[PDB]
Amino acid sequence: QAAMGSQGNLSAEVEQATRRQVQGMQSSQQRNRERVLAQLLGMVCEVRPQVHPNYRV
Amino acid sequence: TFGYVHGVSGPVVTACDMAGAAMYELVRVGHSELVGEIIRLEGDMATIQVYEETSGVSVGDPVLRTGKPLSVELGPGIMGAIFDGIQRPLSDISSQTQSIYIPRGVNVSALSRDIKWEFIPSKNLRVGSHITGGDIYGIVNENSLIKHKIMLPPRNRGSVTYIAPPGNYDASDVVLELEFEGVKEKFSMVQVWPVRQVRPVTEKLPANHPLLTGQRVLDALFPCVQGGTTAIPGAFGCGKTVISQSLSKYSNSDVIIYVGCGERGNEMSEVLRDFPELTMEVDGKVESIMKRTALVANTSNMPVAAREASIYTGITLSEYFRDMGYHVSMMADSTSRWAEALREISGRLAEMPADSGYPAYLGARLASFYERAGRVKCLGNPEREGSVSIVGAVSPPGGDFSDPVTSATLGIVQVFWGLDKKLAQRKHFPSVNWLISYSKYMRALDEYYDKHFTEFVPLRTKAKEILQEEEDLAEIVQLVGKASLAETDKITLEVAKLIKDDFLQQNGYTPYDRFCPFYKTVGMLSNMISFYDMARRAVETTAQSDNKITWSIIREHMGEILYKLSSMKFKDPVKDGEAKIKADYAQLLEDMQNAFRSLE
Amino acid sequence: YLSQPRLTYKTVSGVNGPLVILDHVKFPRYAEIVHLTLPDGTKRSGQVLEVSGSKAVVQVFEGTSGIDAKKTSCEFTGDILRTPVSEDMLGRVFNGSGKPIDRGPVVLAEDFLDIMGQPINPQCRIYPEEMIQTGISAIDGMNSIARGQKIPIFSAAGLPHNEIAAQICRQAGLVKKSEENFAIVFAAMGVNMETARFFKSDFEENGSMDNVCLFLNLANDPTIERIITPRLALTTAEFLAYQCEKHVLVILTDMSSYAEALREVSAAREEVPGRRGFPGYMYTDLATIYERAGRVEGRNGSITQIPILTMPNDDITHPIPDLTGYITEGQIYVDRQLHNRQIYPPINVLPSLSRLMKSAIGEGMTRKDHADVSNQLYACYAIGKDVQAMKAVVGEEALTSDDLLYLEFLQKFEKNFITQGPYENRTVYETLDIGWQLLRIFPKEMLKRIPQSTLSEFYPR
Repeated sequence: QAAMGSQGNLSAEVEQATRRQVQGMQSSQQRNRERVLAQLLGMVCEVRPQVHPNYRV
Repeated sequence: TFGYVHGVSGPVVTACDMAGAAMYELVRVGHSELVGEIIRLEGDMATIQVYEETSGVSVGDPVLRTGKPLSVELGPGIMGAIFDGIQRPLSDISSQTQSIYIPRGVNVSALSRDIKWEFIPSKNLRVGSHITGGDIYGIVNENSLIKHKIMLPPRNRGSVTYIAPPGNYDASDVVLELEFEGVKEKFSMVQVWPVRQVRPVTEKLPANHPLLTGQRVLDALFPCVQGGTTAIPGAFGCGKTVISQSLSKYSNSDVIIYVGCGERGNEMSEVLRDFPELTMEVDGKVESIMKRTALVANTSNMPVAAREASIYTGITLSEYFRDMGYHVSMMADSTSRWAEALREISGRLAEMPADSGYPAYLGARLASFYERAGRVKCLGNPEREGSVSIVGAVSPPGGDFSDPVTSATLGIVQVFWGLDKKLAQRKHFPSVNWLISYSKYMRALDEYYDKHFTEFVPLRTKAKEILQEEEDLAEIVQLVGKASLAETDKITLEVAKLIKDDFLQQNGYTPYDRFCPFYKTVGMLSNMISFYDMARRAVETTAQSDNKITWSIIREHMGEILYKLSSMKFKDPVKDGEAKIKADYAQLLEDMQNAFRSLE
Repeated sequence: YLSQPRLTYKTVSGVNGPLVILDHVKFPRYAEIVHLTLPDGTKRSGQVLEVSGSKAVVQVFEGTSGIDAKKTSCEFTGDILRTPVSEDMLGRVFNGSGKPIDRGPVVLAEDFLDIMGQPINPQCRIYPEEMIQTGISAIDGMNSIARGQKIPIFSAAGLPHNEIAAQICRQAGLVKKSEENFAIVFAAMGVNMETARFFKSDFEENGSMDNVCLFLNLANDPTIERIITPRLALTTAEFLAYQCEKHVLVILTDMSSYAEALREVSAAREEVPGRRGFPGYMYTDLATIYERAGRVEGRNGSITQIPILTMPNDDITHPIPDLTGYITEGQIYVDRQLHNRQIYPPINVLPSLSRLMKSAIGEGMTRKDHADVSNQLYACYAIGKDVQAMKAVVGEEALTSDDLLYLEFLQKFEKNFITQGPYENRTVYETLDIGWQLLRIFPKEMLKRIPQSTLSEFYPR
């Protein structure tokens, strides 16, 4: 019985910790996700035509 | 001038549009310009064995052609460096990349073109005098141990027009120039030489000098000549590579060349870590043995076909130093890996296997590879005298000795040594079988051994007789329980046990016996044979007349003496001068005599 | 960076066994990876093996089944197989192909590395000489395993090799005495799931699941992905060693299944056979699996391998044990006879051998009398076995005092030295003392493998 009580206590503690880290990760995301998706759009905009390197006629 | 890829299958690449082709002509393939060699041609098509793993070549890739076959570079700076199968100096790559990986097919020069070296002229050659190919004209000092010598390459002669004066010059700096018909042609200190072509010689010569062997065994029992051929087949576990290390470490030769065929980089790790530590002197100052050794590393992770090349480059290097007028002992490790690689290139090229899956021409190839050896007379006015010996290592497929490769190596070689699994299981280092092993050079060395030592034959004959008698009586005593045995049998088997556990057993890693000289070995064997003979005559006479000397009572009398005869190997010759050693041997001999007189 | 739109061809000109041929393929890329869309929609995968002209043979990882020459499609990547690596993968579980098993996500892959890897520069190698603390007397003292080495264990069916693996991964340490820990890596090779469950449970018993990179593969799964799994695990080990400065205890299991799968692939490809019908390049393949280990300059990390294997029919000359012995330095060879004698840990001490005594032991590391003690013990055990064989027929009456002494020494050796138990970690010093106590039965005279100085120094106690 004491073991299950302590297990509940520790589960609550680690749940609080995990929520704290979740807050940290979402803060890290919102820091620069806009610049990141801007970089993604800059990348996908390119086309760069190129024939196959060693094709010969 | 160029070709395009058509297909690939691991280490082989079929190509197209390559009508201008010749087998054994170097080539380059892909955007990584991996080096290769033509092996098959038909129509405009061809095939190339590639010396680098081929994940990264697709169809249609360029195929550049050159006009020269596989070749290597000879000159100063080679000594003390490490090379791979196709002659890349590992130090230069590690410096250039500053990384711990091999990039696929790097184009580095074999010999650095940025280090200057002092040069000495011939002192007897003047502008206008005539010279023939094979004549030394310059001396460069690679290090204090070896004075590199350069000679005019073959197929060259005529009267010189200019020689570089004494001074410091690099490889690019032209040094020599000759004309023979009216055409001037320059010559540098580096020599381009095809690998598959034998270097010409003047004439062949027999063996006269013994090749030094560190172990007491394989020197007083199964010796090898300085210039002969040896084989060391042995199953796994024994790790005969350590025997190869012992051979390279200590030897009366001048230059030692080790090559690797599909072993682990750890073997390299021991040898490279240890050789700088080891040091020895000959005529004065002491120098590390790394200055007198060259390495050709090739681990199994390397490409398959590269191994054949590696062996061929090894024999080429040893041949060049043979022309130098020296003695060079090489030991090649795991030739079975070469045989497997040849099997694999053939099987991928889809020929018809002859025996055990291996090709139909392994025997001739191995015979030709071993044939490049012997003691010969060089071709030059300074009239050098060169010599080369080979120590090939065989890896039985599972310890079975009926494999075709083992039979071929036995049929070609002159000296054969045996390794037994149970002896290595005994921790009986080294595991010489002394039953199937034989040599064919004792007769040639008899002249030397008589001229210089004047007593080895009775010792050898009696030792062989004792070993044969013990081998005969082993299973006999097993199957009769040592019950009805004469005293002669007991003395024979126990002295044989003494010879086995003292004279044959030799831990080459304990400091006091890392190396043993010939004089100490013959002293040991003299002491043992004298003990055996005196015991034999004593027991014979006493049994004949009365009061038979059984083994138990003589053993009680001489337990102390046989204990000293067992512990006498504890000498440490580096800490013990030869004079003191022979004095102690005479002292033990007279002790044994005194005890035998005390009995009778 | 590859800005090239992908391709897909439907020209399937045939199927034979686990192989598929694609005609009209444009500019094949050798050693490629392709994906296959079955008509019902199931996904499949493979790698291109051979290319010639406008044809491309391709082997399928999960096996040929249901493929239709007119309906299926195949699309081309243009790059060799590259696997996702990640340091956060520790504490996770995946199948052979790498997909999650525990309802975990697609791993966020710190880099993409070559599955085939790359060799290591020779000159960029440093020899390892640090002795590992295993806690087994038969290893520490006799066949001591050092860092940067790859000793396997030769075991047969029914032997307790799994418990030996458990002990060696649990009681790992350092003989030379900050904190230490070993990043376990393990991949199954089609073994029955009961052993997998036992290993999982023991790994929670260790209490460090956060350092357990685990992979799985069961017998019922397709056979041919077993060719891929160990290479992926080794790539992970490379990433965790030479990029994160960590020590990794890589361990495998059941290489016989790997050999069998490679054999089946080779038979499908009708290459030139060898001994017992095995492939010729099985040796080079095993070399690419094993020689990826050690430690290099500029890095404090290291790679240790324990690739335990099955040993059919208990035959030492069977090709797989032979070739594994050649490619490696050491061996253990757990014994069936000892396990039938009801003794644990049942490791035969004689056939075992370790080649790292040359630098792992000696003065300044453990002692100035380790090597001669071990040599004397080996010699005494071997001669004890020989006199036991002699006694098996001759009878005790005709023997001598030396024979009885050797038999008693053998009895003491087996009852005390080998008997170690399941959870009793023992130090090097205790094993040396135990060996000296065992050796004390013989008087000093007959000890022919000890120098005079050490014998005078240590024996009289």
